[PDB]
Amino acid sequence: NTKGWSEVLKGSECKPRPIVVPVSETHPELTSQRFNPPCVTLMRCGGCCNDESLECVPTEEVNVTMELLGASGSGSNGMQRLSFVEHKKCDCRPR
Amino acid sequence: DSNTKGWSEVLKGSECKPRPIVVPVSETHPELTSQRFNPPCVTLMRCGGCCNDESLECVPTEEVNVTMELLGGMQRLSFVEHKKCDCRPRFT
Ligand SMILES: *[C@@H]1O[C@H](CO)[C@@H](O)[C@H](O)[C@H]1NC(C)=O
Ligand SMILES: [Cl-]
Repeated sequence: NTKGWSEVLKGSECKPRPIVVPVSETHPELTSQRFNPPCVTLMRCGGCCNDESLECVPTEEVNVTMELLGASGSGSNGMQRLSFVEHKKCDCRPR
Repeated sequence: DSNTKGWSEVLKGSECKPRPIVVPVSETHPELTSQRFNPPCVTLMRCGGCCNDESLECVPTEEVNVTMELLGGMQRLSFVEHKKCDCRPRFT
């Protein structure tokens, strides 16, 4: 059935939301290597602000460590614990 | 550290599966862009994640309509959501 307006609004608000991001882009300094999985889900600020002059931006972040399959010291396949920025709070702030 | 995601959780979060994504209303219904909506966007379930093999793409294998109320008075707009996904050979 139909989603009511309150539910629709709550689903479009500026808040942290999961987003799939390429791991290489989160760690550009780890060059000449591949990551498995090559993508991760990170909590990032997302949604719509009620005004064209506002953007949905983080007001609180956190670092989280994820174990991925990447490269070892020899460039072989090996596990890597890497750190990622997640957003914990967000706000509609002027540009 | 209490905030450490392990191998399995990492793999699970990478899956080709339906994921919530924010979509602007004006780029879904291009027949009503002469109007602003409150809210100006919606969350739709859409397929994403990444496949084991670069020659495959994460595509929807099941699709359903969802209706939502939005302020113009109040209007019902219909959207397509993805309920199932699969990695399929890339289309040429
Ligand atoms: C994450 O840790 C780094 C230390 O390198 C720090 O600079 C950053 O502010 C931390 N994030 C928060 C807000 O916890
Ligand atoms: Cl793709």
